[PDB]
Amino acid sequence: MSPNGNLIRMLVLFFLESELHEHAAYLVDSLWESSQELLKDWECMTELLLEEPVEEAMSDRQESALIELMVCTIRQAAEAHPPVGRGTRVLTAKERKTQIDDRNKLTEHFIITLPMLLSKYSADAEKVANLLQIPQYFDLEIYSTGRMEKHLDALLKQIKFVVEKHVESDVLEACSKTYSILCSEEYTIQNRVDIARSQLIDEFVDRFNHSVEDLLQEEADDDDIYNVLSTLKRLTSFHNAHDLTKWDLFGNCYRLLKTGIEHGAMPEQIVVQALQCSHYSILWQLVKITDGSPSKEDLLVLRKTVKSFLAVCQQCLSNVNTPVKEQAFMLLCDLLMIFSHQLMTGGREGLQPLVFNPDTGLQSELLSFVMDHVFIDQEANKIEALHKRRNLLAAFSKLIIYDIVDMHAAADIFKHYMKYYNDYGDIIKETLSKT
Ligand SMILES: Cc1c(C(=O)NCC2CCC2)cnn1C
Repeated sequence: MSPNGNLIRMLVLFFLESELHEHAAYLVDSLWESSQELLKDWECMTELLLEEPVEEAMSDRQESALIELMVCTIRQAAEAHPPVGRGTRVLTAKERKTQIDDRNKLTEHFIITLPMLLSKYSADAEKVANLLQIPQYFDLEIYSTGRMEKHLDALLKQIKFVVEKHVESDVLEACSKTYSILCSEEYTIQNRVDIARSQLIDEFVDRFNHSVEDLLQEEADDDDIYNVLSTLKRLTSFHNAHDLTKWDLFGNCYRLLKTGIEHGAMPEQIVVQALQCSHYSILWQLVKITDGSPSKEDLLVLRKTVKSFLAVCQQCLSNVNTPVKEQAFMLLCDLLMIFSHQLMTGGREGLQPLVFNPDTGLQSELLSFVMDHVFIDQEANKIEALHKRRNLLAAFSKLIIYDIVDMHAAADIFKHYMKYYNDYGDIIKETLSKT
């Protein structure tokens, strides 16, 4: 009770203090067979996290590590298998019984305590993002079963406060996914969550629209910039998993971008976010048009939107800020692949009016960016910046394979940059073998 308290407090200390386990997930997994009883004492953990001390308090770093370990135990209990990259998966009657009982315990416990955890740690971006990994493991039918409506209201309150207080992409994405899970995965609670979600979106679209209007009518203030960026960030996060097309966000993103090209003075993050949001609008417009039975004018309206946006992304390759170029480049390489002839697979030849062939100018600009921003002369930031350039090339590779860009001009560039491997590689290879 307080015994298990010491053992957990020390488990959190051994984790942080030794570099004998890099990953909380792997520490939890390794101890799982020997210490399941302890590692599922969630009452003990939430008590450590929520109580005020008598003596000796927990540090921010140990609080963070307990939350990260707690969430790892919640996963392992619910999935009843080792974590990704310790796998090898057929449960006994008693493992299956233990899994169901564990899912019941952690659901009842965290429906009650997760709102309290979010309240207390509301301002800490890393902690909140970790805590919001918990609902995915809930047996959500229990929100009805337990007359537990009061606690669903409480989580929704706390997600609203979190979304309202934060702009970090991890927090916002955690919030987006938590609404997604609450809605479409039990009818009983669907209607209540939909109401809270659309009210949250409503308040954010209003503040966004008023801020767009402020920024563009305006001399332009650092307040004007913050208001546009901050609200657009929230809406961009949600627009991936939530269909926000009912709110015409593409229209205002389009003005922000047109303004940024014309007068060349739109802050980089507003352009990047505006590009992402516009993209998510278009992808959702496309899904409604596939699944529907769309008319001629339906198709020709989505086309005008998509051609106007392809134009914007092209112009944005010329933006001074490389984060804009990369965003514009990534979207060009997605959209040119989606609105390719592929779109007329699975008996969907109705969509022909939506098909796009990039002109010469665009193909050449998509070649330039590869030469200038994938293949560059010159810690942790650099393994990350390299995986990105890999993804940019890989995205662009797909266009080459299906002849959407000039596949010869592309390989000419791959020649140029591989030369030293094709000129000296064998000699370098065998040299390095004998050392
Ligand atoms: C097999 C190989 C070579 C090679 O055969 N080099 C000779 C050619 C350069 C002009 C003639 C270089 N890189 N790798 C991988």
